[PDB]
Amino acid sequence: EFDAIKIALASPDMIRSWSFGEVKKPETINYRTFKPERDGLFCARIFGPVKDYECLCGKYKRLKHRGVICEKCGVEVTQTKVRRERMGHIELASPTAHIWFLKSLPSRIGLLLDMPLRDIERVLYFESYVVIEGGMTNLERQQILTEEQYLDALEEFGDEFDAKMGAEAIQALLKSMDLEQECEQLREELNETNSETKRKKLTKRIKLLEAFVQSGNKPEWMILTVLPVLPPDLRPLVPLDGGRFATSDLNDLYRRVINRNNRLKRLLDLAAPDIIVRNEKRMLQEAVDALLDNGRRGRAITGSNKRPLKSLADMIKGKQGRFRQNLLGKRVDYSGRSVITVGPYLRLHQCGLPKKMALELFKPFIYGKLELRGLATTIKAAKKMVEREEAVVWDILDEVIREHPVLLNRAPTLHRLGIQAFEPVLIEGKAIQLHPLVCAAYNADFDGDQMAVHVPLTLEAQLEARALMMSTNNILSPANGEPIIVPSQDVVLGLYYMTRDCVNAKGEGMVLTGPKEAERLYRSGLASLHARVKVRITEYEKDANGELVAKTSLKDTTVGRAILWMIVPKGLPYSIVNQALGKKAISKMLNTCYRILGLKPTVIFADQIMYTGFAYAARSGASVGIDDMVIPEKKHEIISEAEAEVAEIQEQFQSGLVTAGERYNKVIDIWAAANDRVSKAMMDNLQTETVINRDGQEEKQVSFNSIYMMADSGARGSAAQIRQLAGMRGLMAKPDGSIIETPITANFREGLNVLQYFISTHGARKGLADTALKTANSGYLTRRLVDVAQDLVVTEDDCGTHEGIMMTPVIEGGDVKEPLRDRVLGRVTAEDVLKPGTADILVPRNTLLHEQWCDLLEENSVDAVKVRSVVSCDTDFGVCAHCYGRDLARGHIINKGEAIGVIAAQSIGEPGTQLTMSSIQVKNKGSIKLSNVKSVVNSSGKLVITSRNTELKLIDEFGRTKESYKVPYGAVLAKGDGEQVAGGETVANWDPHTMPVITEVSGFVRFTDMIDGQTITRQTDELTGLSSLVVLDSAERTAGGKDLRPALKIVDAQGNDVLIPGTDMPAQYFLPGKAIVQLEDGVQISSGDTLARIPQTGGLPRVADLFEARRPKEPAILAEISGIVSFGKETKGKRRLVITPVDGSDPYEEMIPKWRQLNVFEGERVERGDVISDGPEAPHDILRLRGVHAVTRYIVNEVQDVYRLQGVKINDKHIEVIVRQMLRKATIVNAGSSDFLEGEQVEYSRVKIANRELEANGKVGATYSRDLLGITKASLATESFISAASFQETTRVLTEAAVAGKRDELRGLKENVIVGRLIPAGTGYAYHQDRMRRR
Amino acid sequence: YTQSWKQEMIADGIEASIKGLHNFDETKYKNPHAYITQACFNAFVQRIKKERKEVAKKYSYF
Amino acid sequence: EIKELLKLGDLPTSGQIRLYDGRTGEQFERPVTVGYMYMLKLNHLVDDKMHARSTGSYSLVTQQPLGGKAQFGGQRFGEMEVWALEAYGAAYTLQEMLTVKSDDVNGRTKMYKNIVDGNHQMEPGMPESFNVLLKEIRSLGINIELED
Amino acid sequence: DIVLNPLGVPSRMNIGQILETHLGMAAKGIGDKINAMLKQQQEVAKLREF
Amino acid sequence: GQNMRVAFMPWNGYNFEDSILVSERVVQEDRFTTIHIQELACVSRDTKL
DNA sequence: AGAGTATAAAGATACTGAAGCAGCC
DNA sequence: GGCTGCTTCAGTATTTATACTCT
Ligand SMILES: [Mg+2]
Ligand SMILES: [Zn+2]
Ligand SMILES: [Zn+2]
Repeated sequence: EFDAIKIALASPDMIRSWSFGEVKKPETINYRTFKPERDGLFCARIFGPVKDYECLCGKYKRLKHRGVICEKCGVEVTQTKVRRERMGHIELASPTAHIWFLKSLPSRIGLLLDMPLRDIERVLYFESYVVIEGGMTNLERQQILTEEQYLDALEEFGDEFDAKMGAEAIQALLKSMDLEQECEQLREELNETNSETKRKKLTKRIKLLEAFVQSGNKPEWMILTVLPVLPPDLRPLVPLDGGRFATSDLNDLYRRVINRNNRLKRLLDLAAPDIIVRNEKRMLQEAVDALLDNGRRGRAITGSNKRPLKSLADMIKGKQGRFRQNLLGKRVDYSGRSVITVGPYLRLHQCGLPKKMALELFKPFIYGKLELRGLATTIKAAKKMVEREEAVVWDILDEVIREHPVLLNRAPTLHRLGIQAFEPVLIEGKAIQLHPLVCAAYNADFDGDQMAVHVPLTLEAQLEARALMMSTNNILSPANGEPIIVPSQDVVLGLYYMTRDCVNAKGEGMVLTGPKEAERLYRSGLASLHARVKVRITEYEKDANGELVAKTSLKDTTVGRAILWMIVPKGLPYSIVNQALGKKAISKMLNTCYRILGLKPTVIFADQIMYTGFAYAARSGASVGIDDMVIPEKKHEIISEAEAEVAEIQEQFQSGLVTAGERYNKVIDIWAAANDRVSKAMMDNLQTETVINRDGQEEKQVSFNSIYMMADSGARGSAAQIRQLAGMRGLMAKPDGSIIETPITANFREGLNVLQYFISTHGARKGLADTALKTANSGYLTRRLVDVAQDLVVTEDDCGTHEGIMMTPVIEGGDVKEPLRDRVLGRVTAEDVLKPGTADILVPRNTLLHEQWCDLLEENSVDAVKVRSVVSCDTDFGVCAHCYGRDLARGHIINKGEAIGVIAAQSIGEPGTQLTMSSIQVKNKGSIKLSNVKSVVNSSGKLVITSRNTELKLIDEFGRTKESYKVPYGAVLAKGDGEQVAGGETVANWDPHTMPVITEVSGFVRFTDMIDGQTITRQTDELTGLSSLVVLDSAERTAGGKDLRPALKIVDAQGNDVLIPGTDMPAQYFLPGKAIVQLEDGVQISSGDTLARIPQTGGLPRVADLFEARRPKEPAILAEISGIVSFGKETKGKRRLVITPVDGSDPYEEMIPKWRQLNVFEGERVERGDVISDGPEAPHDILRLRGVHAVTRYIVNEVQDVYRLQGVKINDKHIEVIVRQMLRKATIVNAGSSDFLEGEQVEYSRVKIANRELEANGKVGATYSRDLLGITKASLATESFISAASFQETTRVLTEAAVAGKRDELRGLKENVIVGRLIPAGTGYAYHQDRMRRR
Repeated sequence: YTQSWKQEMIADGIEASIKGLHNFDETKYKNPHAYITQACFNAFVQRIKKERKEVAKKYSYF
Repeated sequence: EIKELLKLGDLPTSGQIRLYDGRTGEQFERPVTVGYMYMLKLNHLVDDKMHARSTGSYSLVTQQPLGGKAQFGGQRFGEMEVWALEAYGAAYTLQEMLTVKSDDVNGRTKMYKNIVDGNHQMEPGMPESFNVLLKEIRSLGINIELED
Repeated sequence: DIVLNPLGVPSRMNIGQILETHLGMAAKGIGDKINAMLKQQQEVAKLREF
Repeated sequence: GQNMRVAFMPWNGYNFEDSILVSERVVQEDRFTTIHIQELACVSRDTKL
């Protein structure tokens, strides 16, 4: 139907044209007849008839009198539906201001009148004047006048010159401001402008002025003179939704306004002292303000209970405006709610549905079928029939249910798998049955959780629920392709007790001619379940061209595995069973089944697994007694020795032999030691209590203690829990975060006495509060996430590019953190990859890397691959399929249209509630590599490296890196490059407690420029004695030698500056303060002794701030460009540093705080992006200097780091797409042959297509720089206003859009929902393609 | 009771006293303090009546 | 003392005894634990929870179905549910879950008729709370409207 | 009467509910030791002693 | 509440996550039944007419 | 609906951001 | 005069005691 929404400002004439008549009187209802007043807030004559086709007199009642108007009241006879949409309007006497346009921060008035806001505020509230038309006197067009000054200047100059105060003054001011001339003058002044500050102010002002002059607006329209009033049935006198009655408080406000307005008019018939007329105008302004947007002015007014009444604007802000309460999430019909239960007899694609509820929900369908079969005539007949629940309605019901899916949902819908479809079966109860495998997607326990049931209606919704959201289509968590149908905790215990092996059991050693024989032997009780036996089996396989060849053999298994093998489908290896089948084992079994066979066999086999596991878990009889918690009989010995040892340390400290912190840490360490000792003893005792004979003497195997079986199987628990059950339970924390000395030397099988229970209580309550506030924060985080992306739809197939990231396995320095197989598992590579046989490709350039190529590259020892990505995709308004990769929910490329942004947001946000709140001793064997090396062989035979970009990369024998390590400026390598190394021995070690500054030449040194009193100090070493004259810092020196810093021009025994080898500039360095030169002067130097000595969160908040791109506290300064360094004027507020190129002009002469410890000295030569200081990083600089891939790899790395310590597993595509949406604004610097301006931001796609269009011809495009915006900022600073208005602070975004007069074609999702259309995501994508292609 | 009524009462009383100062006897009764007090008092109580009855209207409709 | 008391009876000091199945009568290996525990009953009785709704009472300001069980109220189809139902390509169910089944007044009446008449189909229209939002902004000095 | 689940214990480390369950049975054991002693008649001195 | 005889063991999954399985010597002996008392009131007001 | 009226001094969030504003080399 | 560190503010997670006399 309709195109884009358009918004603008409202001229008074428009308000008049909307209205139907001027509201005039402040009263509402006759109080006895409940009829509207004559011209009150509700008069039928303005809006319409209170009831249908009537008047208050009672002369028209029916359609006989349709259309004509009454006589006395004259109200037009029509429907009542029109009383819902007809506006009115107050006519104000004294004009009034629009509090949005004045306290919006900024003030679309305050920056157009150029005056600080206090002045316009004091003028509007009648406390000073303003000089309109300063004229032929000493008064200025924007000058304010205190009443004294006004009186005086009237004495001297009571001439025609104008001077007023109040809204009409500002009105005339705005009325008297030409715009084109003002704009030209500001263009000129900005061209002449020199400072940056005033430049920014002027450009903001010129942007706003251009915004006005272009759109059809006018400044005085900010000042209200005619106020439109809200139709009555949108704020009825009392809303009356049963129960309590509400107020609909708008009425109140409106009344007051009219009231005061009326009063004002009457004073214009009394000619009052203008002080009183002024006070009344002030009151009127205040009232209109409090009506439009209360609280924005100083104090909000409260009706009663001190609760500030809800102004008009507060019907749009907050969690409760139309946006976050009634346009996005609304309540729905045809729905129900209940508690949930199990029913482990269900298949996977069905759920229970109590008969009562099902009868209530499908009612209209039932009426339809009845009136079709003719079992009734009128609707009420059918209703009574249904009401008497006659025996015919049940067959009709279980008929209509047949294939009518329902949608089940849980309360916090974290990720995509919190709402799923089913086909219900009727149940005699009041609770919902739920398949026990699906209670993981829902994260639904059975402590009394509740669920909601919805019912699709049309054909399309049924087809979609059946083909998309069915429970048998979603087995792969779209975050990471791991299966989500893992049998959780009882099926695991069953399957683990089944497939095991007792040492010597009944019916062992026989030989069986198939599985069925083993089954029979079990049921018959002749042979135990886990007893070693040799049975024939057959295995099919699909090694052929999708064909299964069979092959049989005589394997050695136990009875249980034989029985189980009957379940496994056709094409699996029997080795998948022979093991003892923990939990991860069977998850991998399901995964292999999926990869090899398909989908339907996978779900079938999972169902059968569930059946069998439950069955044999029951058959087990696996209770948990009190003797399943065994205590090592030496626990008291460990504890006795620990407590006897601690007393020695205690008396040692008390007798004055050590400090208290040392004693404390020592006690902590001995307690940690005793704890780990006793935990080890207990676990090893419990795991093999088996001592059992086998036709011989005895033997041991993995025990059968039920607690152990629950632990190792992965059924329920970790060894920490068992440690707390049997051994002592750790040391508990303190409110602060410290740790108490004595730990809790008891467990949950002995009795914690009082104090220990107290301390544990502390810790527990801390945890609980953490959980509450953690859900709180994570909700907000995921909201911001889904809002910033919210619109990325895969709208291509190949963006046509050859870029990407060099995906490489991550290594933290020791162990590897992730093999390359995962990082590129299912992601289209950019260019063909070469074997380590260079010029021998291994896979083509543009192929989708599924598991085959993964293993292929795995064995060939491939190291890194340039893979495509989304950050560098080449699409306008969307991303191409190939740049994305694989759907991660289906084993194939992502289709064209899926809304990847939302799934990415949800995947990154869901786990949020699970978060919290030297030398190189290489251990492996392989080749060594160095990186960014400059070094020298020392006087002690070794090679010391003397750079800061240095890094070791330890390769294996093959050519893939396995270790990496950082070596600072001046670390003595034990070995050179290329040499193998063993485990245990170091390769380099330096002094961290100083700064080795050895020179890299041969020559001599002196005590030159080192003079006491002004530059240095005499210092006799207080530990060895040799004269070690330190230079005190220039701030601690005298004022004369503060800038006069000492230097040691390095020379030889002749005095000639010893050239650095090849360099025409010897090491003439300004040794800073705290540079002790213990060695004497004039002594020859060799490499191997320094020239001077200078002695020396991770929770969810981290993810938040990394996504918002908060800037750290003490960033690390980078190198804009190459050259050398120099120091100059000391502390013009802060110290100064200048940097020069090797060929270019030096642009960088910047301030640096004194405390900053430099990292690059003077003569050194650096490059763009090199590091100059130390500390946390700032991502904006990373982007602008190192490029785009640098920052994306940065973010990916740190966020995966935070999500990796907590076992969570998130694919990378999602953080990549979040980043891609973060950096979207480009700031131009040079127009080229284009038209854009200098400081204004642009949508990167827009400037890109502008370049594409100019460069279609020979003209030159623009030059820009991209910038990084936090999610909270790029969201608000978007293309549409409805999108941003739906997000936080609707006031500011809305008023700015209104000023500019925006326009919104709703090319998106969160805005095409408000309107309520087919979003362009699923089928809606095709529909929108066609509809847009209409034009 | 409330700042939402009190301001209306004060504005009403001020308009009433301004209108009514038209009739002040100058030759007798040399104190106008009580005069203006009485005027604003009467306007106050009238306003309080009107407001309370409008509230009662809301109830009686409920 | 627990074991001493168990012995004063006659039961096994282990506290676990052998059971049998009732469906098959074949002993459970691995002796299980039976005893006497003091069970309660908490007053979240299911019949207080179970609740459904075909069609009931709408509000006047915005004609969305009411909320709660005291009233014949529908269910809360919040934001997160819309995000999730949007992650699938589910574009029609999301439509009808906020135009016909909730607010579009003409649409939902035509829906009732077409459901009684054995014709599963909908005519979308345009919601009502949206028009409320328009008349509420336009009641400020903000001319907000729609183009062609 | 009721069939609980053992898996609920080892993680949610509430050993009490199991340990209680032992004592409970023991107590009921002394009930059925009187009920039998008392249903079929028996002089009061024996019940006193027991 | 009532003290019952209880056995700790899985049973065909009808006590899967935390569900409970209950015999019919408990729904029959009616030892977990309760009584509920809803009060209703009607009043004779006095309006116009 | 209106209008004349005469003592009186009567309050424990927490965190982040951006413009404003005094001051300095 | 421009540059800079505080500084202030904006943003986010039912139920109200009393004319008088006309006219
Ligand atoms: Mg629960
Ligand atoms: Zn009439
Ligand atoms: Zn692409």
